[PDB]
Amino acid sequence: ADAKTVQDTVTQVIEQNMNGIDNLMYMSSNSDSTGTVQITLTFESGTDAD
Amino acid sequence: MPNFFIDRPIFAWVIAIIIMLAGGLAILKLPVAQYPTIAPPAVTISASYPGADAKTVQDTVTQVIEQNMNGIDNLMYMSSNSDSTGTVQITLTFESGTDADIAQVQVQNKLQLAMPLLPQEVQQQGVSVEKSSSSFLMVVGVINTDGTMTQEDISDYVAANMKDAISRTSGVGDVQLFGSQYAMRIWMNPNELNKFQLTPVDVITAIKAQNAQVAAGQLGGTPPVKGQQLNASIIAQTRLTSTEEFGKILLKVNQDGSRVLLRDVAKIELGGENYDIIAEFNGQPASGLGIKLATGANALDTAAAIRAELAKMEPFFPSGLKIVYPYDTTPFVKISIHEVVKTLVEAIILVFLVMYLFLQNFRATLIPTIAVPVVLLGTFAVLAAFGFSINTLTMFGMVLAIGLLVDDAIVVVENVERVMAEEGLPPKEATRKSMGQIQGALVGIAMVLSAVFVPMAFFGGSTGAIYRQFSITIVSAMALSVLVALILTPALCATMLKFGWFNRMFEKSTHHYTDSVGGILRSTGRYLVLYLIIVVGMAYLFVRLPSSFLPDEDQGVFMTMVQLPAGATQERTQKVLNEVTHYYLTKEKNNVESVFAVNGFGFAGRGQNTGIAFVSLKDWADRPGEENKVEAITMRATRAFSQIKDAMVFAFNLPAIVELGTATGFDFELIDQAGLGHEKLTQARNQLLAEAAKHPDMLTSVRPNGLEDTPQFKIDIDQEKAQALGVSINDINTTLGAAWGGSYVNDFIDRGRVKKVYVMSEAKYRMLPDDIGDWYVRAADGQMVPFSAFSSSRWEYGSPRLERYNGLPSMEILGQAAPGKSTGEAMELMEQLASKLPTGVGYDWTGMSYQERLSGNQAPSLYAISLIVVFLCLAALYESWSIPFSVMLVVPLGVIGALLAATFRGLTNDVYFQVGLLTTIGLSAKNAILIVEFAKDLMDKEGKGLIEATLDAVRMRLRPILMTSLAFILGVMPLVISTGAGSGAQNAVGTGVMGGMVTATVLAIFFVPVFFVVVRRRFSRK
Ligand SMILES: CN(C)c1ccc(O)c2c1C[C@H]1C[C@H]3[C@H](N(C)C)C(O)=C(C(N)=O)C(=O)[C@@]3(O)C(O)=C1C2=O
Repeated sequence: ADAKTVQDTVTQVIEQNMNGIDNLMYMSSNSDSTGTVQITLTFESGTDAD
Repeated sequence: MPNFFIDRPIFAWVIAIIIMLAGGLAILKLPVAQYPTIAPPAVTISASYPGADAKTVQDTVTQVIEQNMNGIDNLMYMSSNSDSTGTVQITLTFESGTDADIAQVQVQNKLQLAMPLLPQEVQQQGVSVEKSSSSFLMVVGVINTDGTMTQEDISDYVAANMKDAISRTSGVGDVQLFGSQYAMRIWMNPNELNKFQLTPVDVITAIKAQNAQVAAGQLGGTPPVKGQQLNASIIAQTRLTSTEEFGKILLKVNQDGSRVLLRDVAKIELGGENYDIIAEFNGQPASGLGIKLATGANALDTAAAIRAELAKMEPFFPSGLKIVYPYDTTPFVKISIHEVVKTLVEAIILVFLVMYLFLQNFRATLIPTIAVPVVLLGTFAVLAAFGFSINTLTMFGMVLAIGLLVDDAIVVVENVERVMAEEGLPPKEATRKSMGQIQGALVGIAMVLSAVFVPMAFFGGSTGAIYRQFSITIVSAMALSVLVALILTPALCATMLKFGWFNRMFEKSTHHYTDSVGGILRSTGRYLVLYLIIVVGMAYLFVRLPSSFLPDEDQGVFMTMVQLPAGATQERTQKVLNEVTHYYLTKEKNNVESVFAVNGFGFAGRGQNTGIAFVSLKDWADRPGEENKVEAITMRATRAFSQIKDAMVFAFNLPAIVELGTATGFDFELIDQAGLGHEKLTQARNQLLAEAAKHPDMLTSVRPNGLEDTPQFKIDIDQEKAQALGVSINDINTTLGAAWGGSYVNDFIDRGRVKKVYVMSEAKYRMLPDDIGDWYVRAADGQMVPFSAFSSSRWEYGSPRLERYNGLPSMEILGQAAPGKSTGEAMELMEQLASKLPTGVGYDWTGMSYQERLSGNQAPSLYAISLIVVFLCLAALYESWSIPFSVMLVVPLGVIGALLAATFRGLTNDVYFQVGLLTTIGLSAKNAILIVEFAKDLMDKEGKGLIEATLDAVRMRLRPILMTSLAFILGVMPLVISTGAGSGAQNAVGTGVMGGMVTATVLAIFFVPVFFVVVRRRFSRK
């Protein structure tokens, strides 16, 4: 699949659900053209990575 | 310290600044929230199996996943629900400090390995693990005010655009949709399609083929051949995106060239996902959004932030869809913390008035008006220092402690207007002497108050946290108070220090009194005997008084709870819901604001035959008469609703702490323990029940908290007869299923969003048993066959909701204490009634009634240590295994009168009372300690009289007592003891302190000097 067929199908669904996780600072994602997602959540300096 | 601090005065102005400035900085960091956390953590796993039923769902899913909940740390108990709506919910509760975040991982993780053993239809719906916490910050409604949009329509908009919009806003915790999100509804016709010799299977496997999504390579990319020049991505099949495209699905093509589209076999609207729960608000279609806390967010700040984002998207909003607000805690937390804070600003005016009209100044009164708002502000810092939060519990924490910390100021300052008047020295020099008779005695009233307080914060599980809530706050205020009374207060009043309707007038009243003490000091036992009558007072007053948890409160909303009988229907339940909704508007339009009524979700279960009506009221401002408040409206309504034929309809006020324990109730689980079946246990249940009723003396209201067996219609495929024709158990089942129950085929993309595609018989062909006929299945040779050909159906009784406790099948039983009896003894009878139930059956305690069992009585065991640690503490203040014993005897003096919230009102021994009670014992001993001290100072240092010192002691003390004590008994009763506006807890705290304060003073003044003399004389005599 390809961007508008993954960004729609996977990246949203996951992103919809990244609501309210302590010390969230900012999230960023990219779909692909080969079907490949990378959601990244960056947390506040200090926050426990585990 | 202080002596060598009233020399250094501007340093103790710094320390004042930090404390304050630090306390100010915390105010702007502190989480705000109605309550803090108090319920043990709990993880809920829930699943769907469309068209299921309690037994099926239970044996196919619930059992399975239960057999897997092992190797998870800190698990308290595990309960589960399997009900005929095709739904399971397993709820695992944890011990107390269990990290909520780790508890979910473990559960969720241990589930992930049971998944393989679940049925493909369920793995598909997905199973959810998530932290349960029925503490909602609010619930926006989204109605349509044109009638253009339906339930399902409105829900869809709400999902598409605003949902995430909210979910991302300034710390919201979780948003839940009160609706679907459109689903490609394919609504089959058995007849339209028995014609073309087709089943739902043929229909299903088409939807798969036509609505799939294929893959194929690129062009170059993967190793290409030399000097390629183009690289691009092939784009094969991809999902249908319209009701239109779905209509066109090659279902059949026969000799004729016949073209049988899905269109020609069913309706194809774009409806809701599940169709069995009907949300309307003031009579018209509605959808919702229930937002949650957010772990360290600001309840007021995100309350604002929601309304902002809702406004930042109020244009766009089609046709005419209002956003509405049937539930917001915020209002409550506001005009309840806007009070409290008033109590602080006010009980300040008081400790300037009952100070100036007594000392007479503008510079003596300006000192504790600089001291209080510091210890206070500074106390915030200490809260924030242990995570704590601005919240109802912690708020009244301080209010309920203001008297203890005003008395630390007043005491210091006026104990100089003593010293500088006899041998009258200057400021910088008399404060140096006064801060010497009291000095070490505050450092003892500190330790003393550290016990009789800290010993909370140590109580049981659930309700033990509420206690800590007050505990830390008070001990934090209290100790931070002494801390300024040694550092700022003296330094302060040894600087800035040196009406007529008094003075000479108090000057004589001291004398009339001081003499009364004398003489009541010669027999030395006319009053000692009087005391034993007071100690009996309280000791019998104790037992008499009913006990409670937290008194309910007008919160501005309440619930009507409607329940139709056994077989009743959705529509049939709607009719009822309406009357309810009708009654509330037309017949209560002077209190009722709205009726958000949900038709489908009930209490003891779900199903067409149950509902709830959330009703939200007008302002407190606009609901003035006590008969316009809640315990009024509900009382009327509950009666009013006795004109309904079959349809039990209650209305009750929700308890203060929503996500927490309840009535003096016990929670009883009747387990099974052997092969014993559903029925055997149903019988077993029926004994303990019927028995429990024979004893209304030990009181009761015992009751199954579950559902009774219903009839159900069993079809039954004849296996052989099936083989005989060309008919496959699979083709059979699917059809009967998907038609009657609905089946979820796959997904498609609707306006840039993945959404489900369901497939089931139009309602017309799936209602009555006589409707089975309609359905045909294509057999081996290819001839449509009728259901009667391979099956036969009898009616029979089953359970729409089978329940289990800790893996073994349970039936939970609710029940009430007794009008005279203790929650504890109602239990104790129950266990006995249980022990005689037919071999196999067992019981267990859960809920509050477990949080009770495993948290003994404690209070007597804990204060037994406080007490010991007071006598131990108090001896060392003086120097005697005797003298301290005089100070203690004050305990009961505050109790009586405090406990006389039986005679001046009808209330209950509750958490607020209990802490109010402690605040009072606090000033009581404080008095006693300063007295027994003043009597020991000028008796060991001045060698004065075995009785003469005790007369010169209660002389010097009588003035502080009166000042601070009037200060309290006024400002501890502004709207406190007399409210109705988010009140309840207000009257609760205050009343206990008022009457307790009255008796703790108008009585210790005579008794503590008696106490100091009655002791001493017993020791050194033998
Ligand atoms: C009881 N709850 C507060 C409400 C209130 C009003 C509502 O309008 C609704 C709910 C529950 C939710 C649950 C959701 C759930 N989820 C969003 C898929 C869900 O799994 C179901 C289900 N029972 O399978 C729904 O019926 C559901 O679609 C639904 O119809 C609801 C909705 O109609």
